[PDB]
Amino acid sequence: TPPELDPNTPSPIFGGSTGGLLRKAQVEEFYVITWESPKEQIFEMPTGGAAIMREGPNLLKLARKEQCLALGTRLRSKYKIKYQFYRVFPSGEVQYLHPKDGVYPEKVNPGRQGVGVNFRSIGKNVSPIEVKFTGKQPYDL
Amino acid sequence: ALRLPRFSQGIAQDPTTRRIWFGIATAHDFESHDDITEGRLYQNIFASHFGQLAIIFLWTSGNLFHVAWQGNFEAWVQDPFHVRPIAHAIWDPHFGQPAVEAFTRGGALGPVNIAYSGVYQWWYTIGLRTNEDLYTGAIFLLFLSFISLLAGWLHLQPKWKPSVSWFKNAESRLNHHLSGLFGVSSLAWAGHLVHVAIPGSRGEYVRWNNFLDVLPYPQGLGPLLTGQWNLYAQNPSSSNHLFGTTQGAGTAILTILGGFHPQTQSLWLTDMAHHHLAIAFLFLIGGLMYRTNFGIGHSIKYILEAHIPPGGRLGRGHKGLYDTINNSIHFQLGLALASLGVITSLVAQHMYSLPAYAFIAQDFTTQAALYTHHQYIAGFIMTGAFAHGPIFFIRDYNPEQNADNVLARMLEHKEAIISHLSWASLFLGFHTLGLYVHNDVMLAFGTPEKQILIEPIFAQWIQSAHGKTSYGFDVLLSSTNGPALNAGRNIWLPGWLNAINENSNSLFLTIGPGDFLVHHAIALGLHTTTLILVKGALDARGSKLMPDKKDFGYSFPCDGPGRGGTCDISAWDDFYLAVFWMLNTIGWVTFYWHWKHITLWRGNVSQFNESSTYLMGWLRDYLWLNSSQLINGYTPLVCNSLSVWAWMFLFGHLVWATGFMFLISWRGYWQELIETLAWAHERTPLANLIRWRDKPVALSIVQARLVGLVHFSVGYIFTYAAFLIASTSGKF
Amino acid sequence: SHSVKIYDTCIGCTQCVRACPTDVLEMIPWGGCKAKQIASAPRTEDCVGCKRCESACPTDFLSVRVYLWHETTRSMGLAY
Amino acid sequence: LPSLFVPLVGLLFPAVAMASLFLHVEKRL
Amino acid sequence: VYFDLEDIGNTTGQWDLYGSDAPSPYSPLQSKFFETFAAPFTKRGLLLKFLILGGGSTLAYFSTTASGDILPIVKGPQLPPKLG
Amino acid sequence: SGLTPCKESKQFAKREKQSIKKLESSLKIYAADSAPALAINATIEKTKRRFDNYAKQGLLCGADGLPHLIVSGDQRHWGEFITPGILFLYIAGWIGWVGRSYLIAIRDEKKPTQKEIIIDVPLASRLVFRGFSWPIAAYRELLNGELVAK
Amino acid sequence: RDLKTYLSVAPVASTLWFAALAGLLIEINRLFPDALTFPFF
Amino acid sequence: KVFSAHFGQLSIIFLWLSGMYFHGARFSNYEAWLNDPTHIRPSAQVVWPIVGQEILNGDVGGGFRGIQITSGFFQI
Ligand code: CLA
Ligand code: CLA
Ligand code: CLA
Ligand code: CLA
Ligand SMILES: CCCCCCCCCCCCCCCCCC(=O)OC[C@H](CO[C@@H]1O[C@H](CO)[C@H](O)[C@H](O)[C@H]1O)OC(=O)CCCCCCCCCCCCCCCCC
Ligand SMILES: CC1=C(/C=C/C(C)=C/C=C/C(C)=C/C=C/C=C(C)/C=C/C=C(C)/C=C/C2=C(C)CCCC2(C)C)C(C)(C)CCC1
Ligand code: SF4
Ligand code: SF4
Ligand SMILES: [Ca+2]
Repeated sequence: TPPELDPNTPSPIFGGSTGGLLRKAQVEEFYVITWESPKEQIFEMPTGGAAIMREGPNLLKLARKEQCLALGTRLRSKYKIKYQFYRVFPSGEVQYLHPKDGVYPEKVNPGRQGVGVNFRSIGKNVSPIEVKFTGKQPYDL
Repeated sequence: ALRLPRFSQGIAQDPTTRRIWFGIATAHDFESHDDITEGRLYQNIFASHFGQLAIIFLWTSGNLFHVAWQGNFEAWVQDPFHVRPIAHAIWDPHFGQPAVEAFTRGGALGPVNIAYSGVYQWWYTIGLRTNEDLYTGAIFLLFLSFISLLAGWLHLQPKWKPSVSWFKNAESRLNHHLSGLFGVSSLAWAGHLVHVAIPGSRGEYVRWNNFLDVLPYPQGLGPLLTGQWNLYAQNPSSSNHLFGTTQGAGTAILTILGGFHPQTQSLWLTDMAHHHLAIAFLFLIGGLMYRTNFGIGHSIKYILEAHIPPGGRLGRGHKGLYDTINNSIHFQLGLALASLGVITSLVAQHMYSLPAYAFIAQDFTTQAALYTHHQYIAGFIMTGAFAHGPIFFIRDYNPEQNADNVLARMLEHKEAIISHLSWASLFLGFHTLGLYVHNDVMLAFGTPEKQILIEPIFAQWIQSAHGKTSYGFDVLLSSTNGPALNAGRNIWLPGWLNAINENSNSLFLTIGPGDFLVHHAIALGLHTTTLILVKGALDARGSKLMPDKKDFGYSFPCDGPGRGGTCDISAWDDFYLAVFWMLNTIGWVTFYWHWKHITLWRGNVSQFNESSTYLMGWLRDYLWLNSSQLINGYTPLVCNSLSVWAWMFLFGHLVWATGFMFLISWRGYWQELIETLAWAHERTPLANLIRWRDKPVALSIVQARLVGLVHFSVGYIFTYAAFLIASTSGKF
Repeated sequence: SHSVKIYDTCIGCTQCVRACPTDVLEMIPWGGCKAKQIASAPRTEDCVGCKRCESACPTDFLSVRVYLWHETTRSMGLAY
Repeated sequence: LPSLFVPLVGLLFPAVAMASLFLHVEKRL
Repeated sequence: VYFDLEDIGNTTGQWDLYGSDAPSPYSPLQSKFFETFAAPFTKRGLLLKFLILGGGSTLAYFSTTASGDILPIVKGPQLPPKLG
Repeated sequence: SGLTPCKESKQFAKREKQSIKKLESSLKIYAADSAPALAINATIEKTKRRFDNYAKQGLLCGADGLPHLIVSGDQRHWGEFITPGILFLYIAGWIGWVGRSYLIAIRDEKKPTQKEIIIDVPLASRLVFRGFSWPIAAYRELLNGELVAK
Repeated sequence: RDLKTYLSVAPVASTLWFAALAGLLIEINRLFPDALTFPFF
Repeated sequence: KVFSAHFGQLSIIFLWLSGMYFHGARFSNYEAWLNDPTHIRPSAQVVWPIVGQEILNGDVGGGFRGIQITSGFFQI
């Protein structure tokens, strides 16, 4: 399924904080998290102190993503809300990150394909010497 | 590659300042470099080895050059007892007028440093007499340093690089290192002695200009090939002999008198020429044991395979152990360092007791310096030996190929090894501290008779066996009816018995209850440091807390706060722990050595014998007492020549404590601090015109412990050195 | 970035996925346990290496492991 | 007075060395 | 205040804050005097070499000196312990 | 034994002498019939008794004037080390043996940790005197001394 | 009170034990002071 | 909980003060110090003569043997 897109949606009421974006946002990346609010509410900002949610669609730009999930996770519990966040880049391309597959990651989805799973579990990995000089690493196997 | 460090792509893509830091600390870890092969590994090391030799040759070349150009030496040769050897000249624009006055010593023309390494006594004993001799020697080493670089460059070229199997030719290298590197070198050294050194101690100067039409001996090589070698010991130097002169000079070139030359208080030159000649034989014949290309010799592998005790109490014994060592360079380095660390301490303990250089025993500061020097070198080497041991277990150890052999059984019963080392450390610790504290309380309550002063009669019994008259006992060499005595009767024994029973020298010093306690402290230090290191080695590949500690390597920060918390769980980190204990151990050793000796030189062995039994005595009568002239190096009233040692003394304290910051405070605090400074720079006008190319971050978790330990160590070494030299040289 | 692996020892509890602060893991269908699901590390580029995942695994030995590797801006947790 | 090799080692060599290292380190091939 | 993909620069506060953009307040000729006389030092590389070689030797030159401290001077040296 | 017996050591006598004079000096300020005086005279009498016993029990002394102990095993000084030691090992063994008797009694039970933080004093008092014959641990060693699993 | 007995035998059992030990040791010393050896044999 | 805890704290402070005053009554030279405060050392703790500790009962003046106190209670 296709992800949502945006964006022209308004942002929450805040007064300004020092935890805000920096040059990294300008030249590397920055993130946006978006959500729908039922009421105009007050929430704790990860970067700053306190901000007011705006009823209806809401848009917030944060640096680092983890900030995005930390706020988003808080949004899911505390109040019930549905949220999504994207990676902006500087060119203008945008990238949908979470959820990314319809459903949340906790819940098993059939579309998903495994990455980085070793079927010989255990600590049945080989000694480092065995791969010595082989670009490989024991876990990679 | 793309940018530094280009032996590692993944670390060059680091956008932070960590890339620079880690680029420097991994430059020699060739195995972790990108696209490394076994071929390039052995070639890089081989080349580095030439680079190292080049630096060594260059380093000594510098000392020779400077002693000749800025040192007396010649003045020192005439009056060994009453001339201070000069290290080099001091040119510092920061020097105030007083400092220039206070420092110009040794009859120099300007401010100079006084040497305490003892190269003067060494080169005088060796045969060197004038500055001309020193210069040509400096030239020769500068030359040797060049051909080292030249040879290092040569074997990095494709048509001269050696194959890996060439490096793994063990029996050939051993046959040559024993026979040539040890034997022939030693053989030829005895040659220098009988040609230059010994005649030089008898007034005749034998250099390159006249070592051909001049005999080292009247009978001149006749008796050697005849078989009657005894003629070379026919007429030794007299007991009234004066070094450098013919007064009392003999003709002998090979003796076994034992003991010391009365004037110089050092071993006989004719004793040492004989020593190296005899050495060279066991080494020359010794280097013909293993097999090469002539159809004779031993297979080292086949010997190990054959050494399995029946009844299999050692399992499969030493089978496969040849390849385990020959394939692993870390196992070889570990063995090398351990062996080298032991004979480094052996050197220390023998050069203070049995001085080999003329007039070196009288120089107390040099004797103190050299002993402390080697005991710390030996100590550092010992921890490294126990570092590559672990590294071996992680990087090179092959479990299947070492199945049930002595090496594998170590890991098999590792818990038993570790627990007993823990018991030994706990036993020594509980009682050595216990007895020290008990005695301190007695002194506190003013009742020294209530102390526990255990006589070290076991060691006293050893000294008696050597021939020391004290304690009585009537042991071997201490008893007139002893087969051991009458066997060595009038060979080395008259010289030995005389020397061991001289009250001036450091030849088997008298020991008492105070010596008993410090030795157990020493025993405590050894057992604990080993306990830390071998627990580190045997747990390098895993534990119950971290079953897969391999896969993560020798050095990693941790494994997180889960499972209880796992800080300092890596084998690198117990090394880090062990260095502290090894610094503590060597500290006890050098405190012991230096206090015993300053009281001896002062003629007051009473103060040591009565104050070394309680710990307040050490603080007051050793550290507090001898700090007097040191801390008065500079004063609100004046500055002395000891001012530099006073400055360095605080410097040591500063570096030491600065390291406490990196060791006590950890990373998360500093990372959050820096990112607030990252904010500041960007938001400051005129300053944000300038942007950093590397992202500022806190030092990593491991890096912190390294930086902290280095400070702690540097402070440790620089503080004691400032005290050792000043307190000694201030009094002499 | 860091390296994160999963093992068939996994029981599908899903706790790590719940523990992760940067959305690295997720659950996928499987048939090796009663839960019929197994963890996966499809986005190791966003991982920081705090090991909150490991801290939340109940397998005897961790079924999810995090091998700290090459450092990137994302892994260094830099907001600048 | 040869003792004027001190600044060279004392300062000039260090400055050159630092500048060079700095450049090599910031290089982006 | 705003947020448009169209203009990221502006979105992420890439503003030349205290920038002037004003014409040159410097009197001409004065500028031209400085533009022709400071020109050799503007080439880079060569400035780097001029400062190293120049700064190096200029430093060496002050090797020569008097009331620095080149005088242990007529002062009877002490012995001063066991002697030497 | 390069030392001289304390009975015939001048330094050992000088210490007893010097110590008594120091305590007697303090005796002067307090006058006679007095509490401190009786306290000091009691220390003096305790001092004389101390030195007297050391000499009496044939303890060597060092040039320092203080007794030194011989732990070589020499028969004249078992009192110095060996006799007290055996005494120790008896007690140490006692404590350890009783302590191990408790854990085995506790091990197969309910919540075993409950009796490790809250002592079963009836059980402990039952097991304390078993340490009296703890060196018959030897006979347990001939069979069930230590675990075979490890 | 069963329960009071229960408060006891906690680490108060350690102090009651060590206080008894300290007392015993002190009295022994008061009785036999300054002993550096076992002289009864 | 915190209210009764404060009562517990005060109880200890009162018990603590009870001892300082008591020791100034049974084991001290306060009455001696009261005549010659400028020369006699204030002391309020006597030590039992076991194991050799009696040496800590030094010359504090006033014909008294004990440990010099620096609490300042004598001047209060
Ligand atoms: C071996 C290295 C070294 C050397 C040779 C010097 C030498 C000197 N120092 Mg420095 N210093 C050093 C290391 C060194 N220092 C370190 C590691 C520190 C940190 C602790 C310092 C901290 C320090 C301070 C705080 C001061 C000095 C001062 C001095 C000068 C004192 C002598 C004087 O008064 O004469 C003459 C005095 C002059 C002012 C003559 C000036 C010299 C001319 C201008 C040189 C021309 C500039 C030069 C060419 C540019 C460098 C180019 C080069 C980098 C390529 C002397 C030039 C003092 C000083 O310079 O006075 C202000 C002083 O204040 N030093
Ligand atoms: C024969 C001697 C020998 C050799 C060839 C090696 C070789 C090696 N060691 Mg070993 N080691 C040795 C002895 C030796 N070591 C001894 C004696 C010790 C005990 C101290 C150690 C303890 C040790 C540890 C803990 C480790 C190694 C590691 C390594 C490997 C990487 C080296 C590297 O690139 O880092 C480069 C080193 C530097 C760039 C030096 C910077 C830090 C130094 C200590 C500071 C310098 C001191 C200070 C500045 C003095 C100036 C103070 C001033 C005020 C005067 C390399 C194979 C590492 C390894 O196992 O690979 C992963 C590893 O972590 N070694
Ligand atoms: C002076 C400081 C100090 C002391 C006393 C110790 C003591 C010890 N260390 Mg440590 N260590 C230190 C500094 C110190 N270390 C530092 C700075 C580092 C670098 C991080 C280390 C790193 C280190 C490592 C890696 C290891 C040790 C180990 C040990 C133990 C060694 C065995 C032993 O001696 O048994 C005797 C015990 C003692 C000497 C301490 C007992 C203290 C008293 C005497 C106990 C009696 C208490 C008494 C009744 C009073 C009670 C007070 C009351 C409030 C209850 C011992 C407990 C090793 C170990 O664990 O042994 C198995 C171990 O592997 N140390
Ligand atoms: C501000 C204080 C200050 C400063 C700046 C100096 C500076 C100096 N002192 Mg003086 N000193 C001081 C205080 C100071 N001192 C005080 C208070 C005393 C007590 C009175 C002394 C007593 C004293 C004596 C007795 C001597 C000096 C000497 C020297 C000179 C050393 C020359 C040299 O080796 O070159 C360069 C410096 C080094 C080679 C050592 C640096 C070690 C580094 C850390 C090694 C690690 C480098 C690492 C690999 C990184 C490399 C990067 C780099 C290459 C860019 C230098 C000018 C010596 C001298 O005159 O020269 C012959 C001399 O013998 N000082
Ligand atoms: C917990 C509370 C309840 C538990 C209690 C229940 C048990 C009750 C039993 C109590 C019965 C008391 C028995 C009375 C015994 C008498 C005591 C006595 O004799 O006084 C002590 C006596 C000596 O006593 C002397 O007696 C003389 C005889 O007339 C005089 O009386 C003297 O006054 C007196 O001093 O003997 C000793 O045992 C002291 C010897 C000390 C031994 C120390 C040597 C060790 C030091 C060196 C070794 C170093 C070790 C370190 C090793 C590591 C080195 C690397
Ligand atoms: C004749 C004589 C003698 C002799 C003696 C002897 C016999 C000797 C010895 C000795 C010895 C006996 C020594 C030793 C040692 C040792 C050491 C010092 C160790 C070590 C080590 C290490 C460090 C290791 C490491 C490792 C690991 C851990 C792992 C694996 C690998 C390796 C191995 C590397 C006497 C004196 C009696 C008398 C006189 C003369
Ligand atoms: S947390 Fe551990 S067990 Fe639970 S799913 Fe992730 S991996 Fe499997
Ligand atoms: S480590 Fe932290 S970030 Fe990387 S996966 Fe486990 S939880 Fe997510
Ligand atoms: Ca001697």
